[PDB]
Amino acid sequence: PQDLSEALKEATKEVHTQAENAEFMRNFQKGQVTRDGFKLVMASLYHIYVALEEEIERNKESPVFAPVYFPEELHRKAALEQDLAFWYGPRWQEVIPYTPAMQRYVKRLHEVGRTEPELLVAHAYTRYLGDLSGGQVLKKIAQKALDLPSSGEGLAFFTFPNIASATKFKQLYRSRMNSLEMTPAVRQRVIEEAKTAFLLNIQLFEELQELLTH
Amino acid sequence: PQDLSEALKEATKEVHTQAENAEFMRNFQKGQVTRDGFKLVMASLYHIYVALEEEIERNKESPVFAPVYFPEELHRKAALEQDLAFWYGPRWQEVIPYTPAMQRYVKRLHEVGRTEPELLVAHAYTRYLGDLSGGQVLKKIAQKALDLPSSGEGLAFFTFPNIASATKFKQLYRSRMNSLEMTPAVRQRVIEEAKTAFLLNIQLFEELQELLTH
Repeated sequence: PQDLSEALKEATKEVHTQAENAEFMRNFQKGQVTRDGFKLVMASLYHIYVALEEEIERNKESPVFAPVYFPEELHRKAALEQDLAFWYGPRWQEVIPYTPAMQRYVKRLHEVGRTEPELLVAHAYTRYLGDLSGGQVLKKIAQKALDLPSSGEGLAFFTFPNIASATKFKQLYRSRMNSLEMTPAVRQRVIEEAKTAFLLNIQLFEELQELLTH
Repeated sequence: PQDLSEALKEATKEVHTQAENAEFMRNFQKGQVTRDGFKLVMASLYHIYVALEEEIERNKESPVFAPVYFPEELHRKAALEQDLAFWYGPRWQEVIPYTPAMQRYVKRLHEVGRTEPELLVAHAYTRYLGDLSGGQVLKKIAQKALDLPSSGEGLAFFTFPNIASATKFKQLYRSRMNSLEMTPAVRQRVIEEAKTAFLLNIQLFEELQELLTH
């Protein structure tokens, strides 16, 4: 379609479904998720967001990203640090896993951020808008499946404190995306990069499922 | 004594006890704190930390604070935003109270940060080491007293995730504090500012208790 945001949503319909159909996520949706499985996804997210937000801060003033720079509304790193301290303990930094599939995702993020900046919006879109949409249904399933103690920690990642209205914010974000100026060629690569983002998540889900079934 | 860290500890021994004996804090230690009372404490902390961390960022390059600048290890603003969203909802920002006692604390922080930043270390020490030290004790008490739902949020403030050992961190911090260079005059004021910090907290507790019982 004309609007970039509309083009992204349409082009990634297929891959988003594969993400949903992935064995690990199927089990997740079916409410079938274990603490060992959930700890792995949280560890993954920490690594992914550290890299993503590291690159966002690097190109925050570039006209290829500035329009969608919302640091206070979206930053998740601090939230994940808090969560991992709960799931893995005070020494979480020394014990959390950093797998090959997590590394492949992180590696692509730094490449885009350092050599293909104009494609960063594709990864920010995929992660931020997805976690802000499907993230809340998974939040509901997670807590009613994890049987957590009432310690008041472990799920800060699923709450965006600086965003009063999700729908309202997502509309604003869509607008800022459509305001980005790019040659039709660049637009094609941003669309493809978004699909690549889903594929990186899907291969991660495949790997985590493999690690948990031994 | 000779070391700044030891001088501050000895000089504030009196006011610390008063703070511990303030009715509101006394009732908190005894597990006697309501959700409304706790929310007022968190609201207070948010304002105080926003102001403190705002001024720290302003003077982080200056030699009067640089030595004790540990952003990743100690920043609390984000954790408090996460908790307030849980305690007050998506629009916490526009509904949390801002009382005169909270304001007097905030005002003094900006005054110090803008006109005599060489004293900011007194406020950083008081707040950070105070919350880090007793944080674990008060955390368990809060859990038992508030009977939170199992949604994994609401007490992130009580966990400093980027600090594996509170003991080891405080040793390094005290070390950095003693490396601080200052004239004998300024040093006397730093010690005095530490007392003022405690009195600002004591005054805050007296107000919260008054709001809760009239």
